[PDB]
Amino acid sequence: TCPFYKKIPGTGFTVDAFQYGVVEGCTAYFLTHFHSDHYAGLSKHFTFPVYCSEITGNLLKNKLHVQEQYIHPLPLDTECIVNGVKVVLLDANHCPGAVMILFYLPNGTVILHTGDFRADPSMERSLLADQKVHMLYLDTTYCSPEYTFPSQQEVIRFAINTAFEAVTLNPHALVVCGTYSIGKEKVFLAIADVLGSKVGMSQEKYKTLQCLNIPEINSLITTDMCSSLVHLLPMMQINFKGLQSHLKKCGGKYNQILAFRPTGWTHSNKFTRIADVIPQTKGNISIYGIPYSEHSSYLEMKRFVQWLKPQKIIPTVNVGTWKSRSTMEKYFREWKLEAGY
Ligand code: NI
Repeated sequence: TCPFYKKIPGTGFTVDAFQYGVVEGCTAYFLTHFHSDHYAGLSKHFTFPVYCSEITGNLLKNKLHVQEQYIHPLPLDTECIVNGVKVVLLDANHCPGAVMILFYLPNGTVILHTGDFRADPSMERSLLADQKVHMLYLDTTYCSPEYTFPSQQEVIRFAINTAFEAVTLNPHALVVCGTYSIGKEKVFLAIADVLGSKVGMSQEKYKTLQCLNIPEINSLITTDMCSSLVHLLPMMQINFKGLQSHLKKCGGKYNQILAFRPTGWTHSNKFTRIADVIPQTKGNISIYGIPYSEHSSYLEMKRFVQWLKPQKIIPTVNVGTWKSRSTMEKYFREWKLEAGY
């Protein structure tokens, strides 16, 4: 059965609630983004209205075969009426297609559901500027001060310079980048662009990227592995064994691999600056772990919430333990006393 923090009071609506069967009195199911924990349950057999972005709609149709009659895409930054209630979708700065949802309740209450998001000062100049929010349903993935990481721009700078240096020293090196879902596409796109190559991948991954409305995509990716010196592989294969095995298949074109594993936060963030990061190396294979986050740092989260000044906060991540829930409630009270709302 569907938990409370996925229901929107005073509406027939749920958010990211497809794994519970038929939800009593749900007339429209919202999906914030195409990540498996959130879409869990959708398929070609689903027969209720799904509301989402255009990009999420492309993935539902082509990857999950959801029938077209039940896909309701909405434009961003635009007031829309759904089942007699005003809603707006806003960019979440998460993965492609990810939204936040503003609901304007018939009784005068305003609710923001962040989905998964990476808070940014640019959100203080969206349609959120205009008015009050009474309840915030918040992506609390990294709600603790130990969670620090650099900007996406610094991480990409590090990856481009690392790849360009290595391939200029050795023109016979191959670059490999891990993936297991959408998001983080800038890692492999920026590397390929500096190297003057398309990105090679499987047919299944090429299909997924074709759903994402990335400009000039046909100029950036390919299924012809032989033509490309930046390859994508599933994340589970980014290890000394998997990469040895991959190099065998390239037909003596390459004598070295340099690989990247994007992660979220890891404990080596607690000591080592992005500049100072070093790889793990065995023979002619080197693997860099790089902390490319699509969720708010503690400081970014705190900034956003202090600016918005919500009356109540409902966390949507780390809700399963008493210690987690208690820790989060203490931070929300400090933020409120410090800023005076
Ligand atoms: Ni996500």
